[PDB]
Amino acid sequence: IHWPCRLTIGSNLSIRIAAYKSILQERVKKTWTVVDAKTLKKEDIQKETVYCLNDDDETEVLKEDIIQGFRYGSDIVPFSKVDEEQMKYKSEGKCFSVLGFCKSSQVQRRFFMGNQVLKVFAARDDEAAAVALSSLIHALDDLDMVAIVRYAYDKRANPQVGVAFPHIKHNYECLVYVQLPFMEDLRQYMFSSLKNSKKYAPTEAQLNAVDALIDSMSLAKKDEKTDTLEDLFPTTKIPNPRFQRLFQCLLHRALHPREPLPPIQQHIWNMLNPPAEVTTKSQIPLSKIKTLFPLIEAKKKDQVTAQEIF
Amino acid sequence: YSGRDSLIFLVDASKAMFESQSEDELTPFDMSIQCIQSVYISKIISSDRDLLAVVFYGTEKDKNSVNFKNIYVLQELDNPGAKRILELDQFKGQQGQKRFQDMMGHGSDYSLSEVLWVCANLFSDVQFKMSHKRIMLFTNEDNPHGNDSAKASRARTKAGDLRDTGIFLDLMHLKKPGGFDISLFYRDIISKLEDLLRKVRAKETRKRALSRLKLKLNKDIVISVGIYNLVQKALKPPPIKLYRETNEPVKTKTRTFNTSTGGLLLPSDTKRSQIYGSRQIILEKEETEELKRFDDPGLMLMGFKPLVLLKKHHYLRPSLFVYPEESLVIGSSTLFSALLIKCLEKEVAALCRYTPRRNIPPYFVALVPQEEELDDQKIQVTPPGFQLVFLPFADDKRKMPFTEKIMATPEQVGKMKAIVEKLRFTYRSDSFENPVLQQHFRNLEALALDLMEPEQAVDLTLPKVEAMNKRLGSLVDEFKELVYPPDY
Amino acid sequence: EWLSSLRAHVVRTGIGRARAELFEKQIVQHGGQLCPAQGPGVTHIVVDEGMDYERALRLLRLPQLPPGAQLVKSAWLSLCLQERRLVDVAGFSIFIPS
Amino acid sequence: SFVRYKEVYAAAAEVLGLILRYVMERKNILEESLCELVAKQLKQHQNTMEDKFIVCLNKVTKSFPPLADRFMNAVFFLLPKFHGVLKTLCLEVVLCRVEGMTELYFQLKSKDFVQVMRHRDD
Amino acid sequence: CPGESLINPGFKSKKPAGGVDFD
Amino acid sequence: CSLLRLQETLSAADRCGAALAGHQLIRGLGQECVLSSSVLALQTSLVFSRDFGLLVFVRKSLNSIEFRECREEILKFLCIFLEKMGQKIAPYSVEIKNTCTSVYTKDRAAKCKIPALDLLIKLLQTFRSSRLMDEFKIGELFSKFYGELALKKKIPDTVLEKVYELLGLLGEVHPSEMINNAENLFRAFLGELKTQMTSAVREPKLPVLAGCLKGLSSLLCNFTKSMEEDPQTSREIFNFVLKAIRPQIDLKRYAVPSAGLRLFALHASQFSTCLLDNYVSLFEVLLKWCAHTNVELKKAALSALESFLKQVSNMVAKNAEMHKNKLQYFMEQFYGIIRNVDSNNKELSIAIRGYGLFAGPCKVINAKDVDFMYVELIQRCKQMFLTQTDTGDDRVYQMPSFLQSVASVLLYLDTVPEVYTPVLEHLVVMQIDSFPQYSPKMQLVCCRAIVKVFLALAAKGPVLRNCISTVVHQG
DNA sequence: AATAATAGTTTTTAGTTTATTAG
DNA sequence: TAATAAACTAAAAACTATTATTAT
Repeated sequence: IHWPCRLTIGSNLSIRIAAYKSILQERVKKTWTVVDAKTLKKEDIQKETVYCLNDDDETEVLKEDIIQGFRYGSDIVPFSKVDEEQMKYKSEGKCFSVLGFCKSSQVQRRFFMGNQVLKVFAARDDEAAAVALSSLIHALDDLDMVAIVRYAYDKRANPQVGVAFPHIKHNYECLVYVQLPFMEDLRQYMFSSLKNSKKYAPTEAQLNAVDALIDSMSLAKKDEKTDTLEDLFPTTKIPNPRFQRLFQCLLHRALHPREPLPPIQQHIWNMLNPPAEVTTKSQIPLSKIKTLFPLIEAKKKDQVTAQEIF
Repeated sequence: YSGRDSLIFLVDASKAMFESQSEDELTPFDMSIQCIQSVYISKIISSDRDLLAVVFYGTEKDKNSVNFKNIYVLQELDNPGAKRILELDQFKGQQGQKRFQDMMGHGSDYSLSEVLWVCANLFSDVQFKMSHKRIMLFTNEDNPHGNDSAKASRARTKAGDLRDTGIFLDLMHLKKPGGFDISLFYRDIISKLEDLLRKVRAKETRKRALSRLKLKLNKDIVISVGIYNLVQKALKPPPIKLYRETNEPVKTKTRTFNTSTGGLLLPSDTKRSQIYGSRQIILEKEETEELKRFDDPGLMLMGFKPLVLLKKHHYLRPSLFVYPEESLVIGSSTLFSALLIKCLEKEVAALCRYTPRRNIPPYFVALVPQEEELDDQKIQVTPPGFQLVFLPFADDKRKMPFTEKIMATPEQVGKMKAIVEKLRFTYRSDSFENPVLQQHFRNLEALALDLMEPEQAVDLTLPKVEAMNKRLGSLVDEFKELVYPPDY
Repeated sequence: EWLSSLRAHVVRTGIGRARAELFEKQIVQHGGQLCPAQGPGVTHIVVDEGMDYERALRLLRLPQLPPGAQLVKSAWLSLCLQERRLVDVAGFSIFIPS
Repeated sequence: SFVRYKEVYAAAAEVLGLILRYVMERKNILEESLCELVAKQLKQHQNTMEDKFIVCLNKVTKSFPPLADRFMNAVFFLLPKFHGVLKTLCLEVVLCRVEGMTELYFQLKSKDFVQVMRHRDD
Repeated sequence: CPGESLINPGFKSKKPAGGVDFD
Repeated sequence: CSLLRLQETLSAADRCGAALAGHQLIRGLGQECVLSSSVLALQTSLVFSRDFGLLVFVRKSLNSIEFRECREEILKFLCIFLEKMGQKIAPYSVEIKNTCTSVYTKDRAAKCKIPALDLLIKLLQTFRSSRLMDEFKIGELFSKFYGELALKKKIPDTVLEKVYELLGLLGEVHPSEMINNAENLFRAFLGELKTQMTSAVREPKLPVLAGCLKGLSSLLCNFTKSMEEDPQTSREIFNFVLKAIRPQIDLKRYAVPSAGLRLFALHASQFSTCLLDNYVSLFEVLLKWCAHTNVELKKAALSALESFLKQVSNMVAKNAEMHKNKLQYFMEQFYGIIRNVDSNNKELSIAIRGYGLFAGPCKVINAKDVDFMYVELIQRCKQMFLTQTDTGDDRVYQMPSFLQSVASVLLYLDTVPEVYTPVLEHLVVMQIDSFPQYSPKMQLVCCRAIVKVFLALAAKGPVLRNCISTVVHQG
């Protein structure tokens, strides 16, 4: 979708732009709706509640005789969102306020929040914007820069920070975007040192056999002398198996519901297996590892009780 | 293991803190009061489960249960509530100080053995495991003089006893900060007061450790790791329910109603469907739940994939920190010490099928060895372990038109290189809190004591670059070699 | 179209909002005479199912229900509604211990 | 130091108790280094190995009262933390080393011993 | 060990905010 | 009384009991209920409870961890009063109904704990307590129980689905109010039996719901669905899929299959035309369930096979020309385990039970055949007991089996060798000697056996009176 | 009348409404 | 403006509390 705006640096720089939500997980398109079981319509679908009062004597109380209190230490402070709307945080929205520029060596994938990518490009009637954009992405690539941009989508939206970088190539100079965290978006547990664990150090024979596994491992192979790494199982071309499973199962009900819906089908699993040569060549390293490393297990698993009488 | 933290604060009463420190500035009493507002706010915004009691000594009156002389308590071991903050805050300044002194005591001598006595007896009453315990002090005495050397010696013995017990002593200069004028002989019995004052806000911590995950690398070998959620948003305090004036929550009889009977939908009477074309395709919540069964909760390892082949263009959910462990299968961390030692073939990512919950489909994930960046000050930066990035599916894409339309002139790259080189940021991660969440906090403390609003500020997300431009030089405008302005 | 014989009164509270309004709508559609449960002229005082005669006294703020009426579940009435007939009131009376 | 099963520390507790008859030797005395060695090996945790340490002090201090010279403060600190037989173990450890201190009643009044001793336990 | 938060030992004493820096 | 003064001191500080009065309240009540574990003080206890009825509310009738612990502890000790030690509950009965219905207003009747549990086993006692008085009590509670299950997330961790056991009742007056609910009730019960019966690789938890629905059905299935409905086949096949190829968890002798089998014993009639269904597999699964080491499973298997055997005798008598495979399977499986030495002290007894009840069909097959099997039974019984010097024989627990079998065969036999007429008397006047060593439950079983052998022998003229006169004299 | 399964509040999580940018 | 931040209801599991149920 096209989303226009104007990025700002200071109080003097303003460039009309256009943003596009690009990397977005597709979810259920027909969210399942509820009907009656003996008529199969919304003739019996309604609601009955007014959120009766929690008391020693539960009194049927109106939805307007009641306060949205708030957990405050060891109590529930009375409050209504009418109070928020008059002294809540007031976000501006539709803004790309660039706060600063840091070293590209300072930002890490560990410091990425969000789920998606936003492509942003200059708006039309602005060719100077386009030439300046290409030149500035050249400059940023030269100088190893990453921008801090406090961004707010609209009056509805809060400050949503993030950074977008140009995928400089012969193909599109798109802006791969990632949301950035705050300190409330991070925690830091304690993790003891492990390479120093005398009780749990890997023996050199086990290490060499693990290297044998890794060599027998091959998913992103390298056979092209043109410096091309070839992967034989990409993830960007396999959509949610929810969709395929739902379609395959639905087929029966759409045609004849009485008998059970089709299983997930061996072909679906065939799209989820790597080259068997890799597993075969790893088996000898796999066997030597499973002989060189001792394991113990405890079982707390579940069993199906819808069970065939034969 | 969770534990707790018991904190108790003692103030003498000898007018050495009721005094204004011979200055218009805050009294030692007043600065301690502001310190205790800071502590109470910090405890409330953080885990408020810790109990805090109020006890004063060196006083004319006695209300400690033991009733030893010159000991006057006010608060029991309780989580700091709003009423606690109000009742301690009603006694500050000159008028609050004098009313407190006439209701508590204007000042008397100290009996160290008695106070250590009562503190041991009181701390006996804890009914829970105690992860930490500390006593902070703020007093002006350099060394015990008024008490006889007998009391000093027996207090030293009890101080050694309590130090061996686990409790420790903390103190700050009062007569003059810096140099050394306090604890010349407390050096034996054993700024920073600003840190005890209001410095850190919106705090929270977690002492948990996520469950043991079972590596299903193959059918033969399944190993034990400890997953760890290391990044997630801090949330909005819940709108727990209440009433206009009786101030009392509501229950719910929320259930969907049916036109047939005065009753509600029966679990049978409610029945799932969906409009596909000319069909109300008919199912149940049970069938939809049964549909989503693929395989067991865990990671069903497809296999390693050389991380030398990797991309940054794709982005998904924030990563998850997996860690080596030996919980229920032996030899786990023995082989876990491996794969972190080589960056030529052991940095290789692991393309893996990962089901996090029972009855969940497999989700594609990749492994990154996060070497314990154990900070030089020992602060194990990027702790030893694994950074796990969840991998995309074929629906993480909405197509984009090509934008490779221009590769501009070197004059523009030179001028904007000059522009951007004058700004670089050390990338302080903690440099911007949540202004929205902190503003909600401020609304809460406005409704707390009497304020329309106590603090009216942003968490510095506002653009200071209106002054950076002149700091960088207004040349950004004269480095517009652009004939037509984009914003018109 | 048979609630006309019932000079009924469906309670707004307790009796679910949608359930209640549907019950008055069915009463007026069936020609049922709606009249308050505070005085005479009532053929049936219909109130909430789980609440007893003492709760009738307390909710109605009365020591006794006005005369001439009978107390019964709305579940029976809904059954009659669905079936488009009328069934006896026995086996569905709201419980009156006083 | 084995701490997973009752015997592997209760037995050592009772044997140290019986050996403390006189001083490391049920007859004579020339050395006490093992005494402070035991002191630190008990003081290792006293909080994770605590109930095991509670039964350890139980079965050691009965015959040598001076063993409990260094644990009154702890056992008072643990009295409210006790709810069952741990109370009895504390009672007997304060039984053995009833002397060596002149004031032991005010400690009880500060424990508010009145509610402690209204109980029905014979 | 030093560098741990005074309120919660075992978690780090985090320095407060400093904003964005211009080099 | 003394307890009245103890509570008055307790209730003096039972006004707010924030923490300290709260600690003394909880500790005092816990110690009192622990120590009071033990006649002629019953009047004191009842007057205390009459003055304790208000005390149920001197502790605040609202959720607070202290007054909560109060209510759980006092109710847990109330579980000790489970037998009908109170003869006139009526007064306190309705009183404690009000008190508990007040306590259900608390979270899961006490801060998500066993207050509902303890109360409902008390309700089981009330059902056992003056069922005749239990005619208006069930006349005023069903609506609330249906109301909870008519709300979302009524599955607290405390195992509540024994409320299922509460829903039905045969000791009630059976008013039409829940009789007209029974259909939707059973629909919901079968729905949840399907949810548990559903794969349960994700939802196997609460197997207690199945057993409590069995207790429900035992407590209320007087309504006939033998073949008036098809869903009788449905419930039969759900039970069959649960049992036949079972999950491998029920290896620890759980009482849920015991409850199911005793339910089948008391409610086999509703399963008709499915008793004949799955003719053999039911037999080997019955052998499996009875062969297990639990006493509950064994006794439930005995009762279940009793009901199964009486009903299959009925159907095979109705169709002698049919079930030829069934009857030959019966005789072969009993002949194999009589000719085999006894390996469980039961297979001989089970087989002779099968012989005993398989006389009428054998009579219409051949009268000399029932005479032959009867004389074989008498021969075997004298061989093991009468020819035995009565010194090391412990088959006296099978005296109910011998008597029930001989009673059935005499009911289905008219021609008898009179040489056994003296034999039998030396049975009775000797088997009376071993009555006390029998356990009281199977002492009552022996009483049933002796009365029905009487009714078996009470089928003649002179021989009748001779038998009674001689046996009563000698005994 | 000895251990050995589980239990059971607390804490995120995520497919549902909910208002406000939407053929 | 007929989707979309942002919320928002439901919702397993996690980290503990325990707890019994075969251990004399």
